[PDB]
Amino acid sequence: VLRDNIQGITKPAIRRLARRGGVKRISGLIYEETRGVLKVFLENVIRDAVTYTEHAKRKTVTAMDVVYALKRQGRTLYGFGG
Amino acid sequence: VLRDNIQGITKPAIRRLARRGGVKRISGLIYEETRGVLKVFLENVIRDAVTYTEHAKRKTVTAMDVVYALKRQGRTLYGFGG
Amino acid sequence: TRAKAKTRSSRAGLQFPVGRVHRLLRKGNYAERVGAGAPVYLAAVLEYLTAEILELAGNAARDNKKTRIIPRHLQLAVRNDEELNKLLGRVTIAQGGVLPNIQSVLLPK
Amino acid sequence: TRAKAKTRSSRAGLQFPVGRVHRLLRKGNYAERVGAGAPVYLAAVLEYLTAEILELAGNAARDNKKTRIIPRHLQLAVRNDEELNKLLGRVTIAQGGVLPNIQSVLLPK
Amino acid sequence: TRKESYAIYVYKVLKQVHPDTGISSKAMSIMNSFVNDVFERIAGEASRLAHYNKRSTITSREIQTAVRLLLPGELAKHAVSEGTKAVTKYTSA
Amino acid sequence: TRKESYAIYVYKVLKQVHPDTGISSKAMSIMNSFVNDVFERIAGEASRLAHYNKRSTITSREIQTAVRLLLPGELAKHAVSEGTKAVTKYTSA
Amino acid sequence: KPHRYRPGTVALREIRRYQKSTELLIRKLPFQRLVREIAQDFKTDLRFQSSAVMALQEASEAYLVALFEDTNLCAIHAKRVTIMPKDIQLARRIRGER
Amino acid sequence: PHRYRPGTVALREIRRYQKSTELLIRKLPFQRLVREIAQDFKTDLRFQSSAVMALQEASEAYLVALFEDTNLCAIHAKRVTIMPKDIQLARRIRGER
DNA sequence: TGGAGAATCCCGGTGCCGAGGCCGCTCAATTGGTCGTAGACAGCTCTAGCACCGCTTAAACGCACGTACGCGCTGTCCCCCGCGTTTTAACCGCCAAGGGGATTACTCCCTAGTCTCCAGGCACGTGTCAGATATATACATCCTGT
DNA sequence: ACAGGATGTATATATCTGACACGTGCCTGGAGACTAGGGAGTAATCCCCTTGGCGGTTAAAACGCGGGGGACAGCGCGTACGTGCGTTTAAGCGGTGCTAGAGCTGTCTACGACCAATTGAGCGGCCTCGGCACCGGGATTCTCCA
Repeated sequence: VLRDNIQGITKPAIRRLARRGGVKRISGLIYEETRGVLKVFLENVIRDAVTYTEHAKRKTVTAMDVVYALKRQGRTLYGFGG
Repeated sequence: VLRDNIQGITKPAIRRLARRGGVKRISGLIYEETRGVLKVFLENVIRDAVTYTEHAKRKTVTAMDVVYALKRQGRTLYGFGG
Repeated sequence: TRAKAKTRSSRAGLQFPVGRVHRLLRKGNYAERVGAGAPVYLAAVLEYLTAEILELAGNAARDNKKTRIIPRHLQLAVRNDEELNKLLGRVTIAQGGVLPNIQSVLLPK
Repeated sequence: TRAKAKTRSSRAGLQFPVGRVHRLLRKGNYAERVGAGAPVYLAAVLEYLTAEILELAGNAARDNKKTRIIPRHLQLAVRNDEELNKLLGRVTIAQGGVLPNIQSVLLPK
Repeated sequence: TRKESYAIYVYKVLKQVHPDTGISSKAMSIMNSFVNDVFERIAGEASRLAHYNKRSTITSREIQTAVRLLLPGELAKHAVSEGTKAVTKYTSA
Repeated sequence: TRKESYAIYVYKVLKQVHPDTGISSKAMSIMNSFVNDVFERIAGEASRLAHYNKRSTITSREIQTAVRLLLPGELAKHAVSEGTKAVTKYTSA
Repeated sequence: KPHRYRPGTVALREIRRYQKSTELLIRKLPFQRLVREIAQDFKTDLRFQSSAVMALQEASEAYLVALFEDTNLCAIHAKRVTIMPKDIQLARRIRGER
Repeated sequence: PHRYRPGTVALREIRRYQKSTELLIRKLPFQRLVREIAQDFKTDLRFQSSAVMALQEASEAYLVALFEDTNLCAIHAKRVTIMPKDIQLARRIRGER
């Protein structure tokens, strides 16, 4: 059983992401908001991925399931099969 | 030949639309922006409507053409056939 | 010496048609073959959704002291709910209107 | 005493296959019947688009002093154009990156 | 010329829910459009789902998975229960 | 097990445009995905367009109208010209 | 002296009044003339059914109302009460239409 | 000793990270987070090697776009620092709320 | 306006692993002929879209006045950035075991196709009642002076 | 902090009218009863790739401290937008007339589906070399303080 893994997204990584986004100064309350947003996004994608996997009577999640789940929500991805 | 009909969208109508939107105070430069936005939207819809009409070898634009053109852009409409 | 006739809806205990749904499925270019259990499932789902929306609209109409349903009542019923508002997120209803709300900053004091 | 064989692509003067496109159309559940002129049209359109994108990517790759094409060059070519950026408006390219730009307010003075 | 719609069944359901309540024509048109839209969505999703797994038949499992994929929250649960009950009742008779 | 792709034709077109320039595998995968996506879009639009008018055949007119509906600006014009020229050349021989 | 209201009361009264009803807020003949003039460019000698214009007007009004709501939110975010073109531009740019 | 004024290293980092095309998050914590989240929907699952990579790519692209929109919203109000109100407004206008 | 100093850029030599080209073969595209129906073309009918005229009145337009709001300037203080140390866990090789994802052959039950026939659903009248429109009344709210 | 006058709004009552709910006749599409063939379910085998453990090394994360610049509140001046009144202008409504184009039959032909025989293009496996990644040293540029 795994627990308390959301804290592995350290603040230097968030700072790097903000730098690539083009941000210069950051307040001290951004990190909790970022973690919550990321968790919501991941839950939304993974539910559909698992549903696709379960329809085919398998026990392993493949890349095509993720591609289909992403495509169904309007975010097409190029590079991983498909 | 028709010309200079964009001026028929008077400012009282824009004020009524803003009131239904929930606005309290309005600056004096909003009307030109509103007219431009409306013109762009109408052009975008009407082009596809006319294309749909022309594919079927007709000379009259029907409501179903407008419904299909609206649906193709992600704005579904209920109430006019369909 | 045939045994009369019985509609499949009566066997399934539904109100929506089953044969019409089966015909519509078979002539829509969806798949080569269609099974014998899909129309019942689809009809049941459609009937359930219709009943939900109609109940909410009727409640609104009675609340407004009327005995008929007009598009305003449907708009109110859809927008006041959560799941239905999620489902019909990008749909426009003609002659519907909007919900009344005003931002608190604009109020006098 | 047959007359040998000639591919339909050679007759149409194309590079993309025609028989494969015809087979793909006939087994995709699109319509009951398929005409004899659609595959040529579709193949021509696909080839034209591919040529456009490849030319732009090759120009970028030569500008960067390289002799091979990598996803960064494709990303640059797509995003710097207007029509192509309009077409691929909601597509993510792996290992692509972003265009360099900084808001003018943040610059020192 | 004959034209088909869902007016009769909608009226029957309405009489089931609220015994004494009417409806106008515009609301009927809106209801018809709603039913058609939902039908189209579910059918298309089921067709794509069947194509992914290299099958040539549409069965109850495709419909159930499409319903689970489309509807949010409790609506999916109640719809699944209703469909399963309807199919079970139909098979017995 | 046999698997199909568009690698050969993409390479031929690339050699036509830039005579001396290579390409890596990841870019090839991206190009394959792009071609498949465009194919699917055009085919679906043509199918719906044919269904609206109560026909049971897909011809060049459906493809042309779908191309006009999908692509923006000059891309549609050049694509229409190319397709018309290709069909005209094919019919003669 | 005659009777006058403070600046801002009639605006709120109108807000409530127009949020209570479900009618159209634009005159019909100017809109029809505008539609015909715009359609002139794509093809000449066209004819319209009576309900197509109504559908177009419904869609246009809904779009404008939603845009104005978003503009009001953007205006409030910057500690103001009056809406200005910058708010419309920002709302359209964030939404993805630009 | 030598010191830089506040703001120079930030611009240097902005240029540096806008020039490259790499991943900016450690892999093992992300994999552990993915497995922990997936635990709820079904038990005893297994993942291919490339599914995690696809998920990470999508997540990073999404976050970068959101941060860009947040920066625009922050600039609109005559400020340089980004604050949670900007994220909330950007998400609400976009339609995700 | 000048120096010091730290960060970036340019150039030459080594080596390795991924991209480009060749060979065998097998399965999918080409050639030749038959047949039945989907769609093209001609003709006719009746609906609905377009143009014109007169009248009553509701909405658009122009002007004057004054107040509340947008905008610039100044000052105080706290919170975020830049840099040096110490501690924690990611990353890279290597090995070992087994679960589960792909194949193949066999068989049987479920779905498509055809003919007969007979009720459910659609188009067409008819009447009555729910809702729209005046009219008087009473209650609620705003604003200036006290 | 209240008193009271003026204006806007919800309530109860009485008269029309046209849109909705119901009944009748007829026809076409859904149900009942068979046959024939192939799609999918099941059992057995093979081998790949996913999970788990161990040891060493250095890159990245965590912590503390000193300043400086940016977020935020308060004050003042000026102008542009809201409210109300009198005059001008087209929108809306009710008729009349005319004809273009949408919609529905009937006949016929040529085009696409289907089948059998034949062969060559594209896929998998294999070698081989050069394009790019890495390392080291020198040259150029930008920032910060007197």
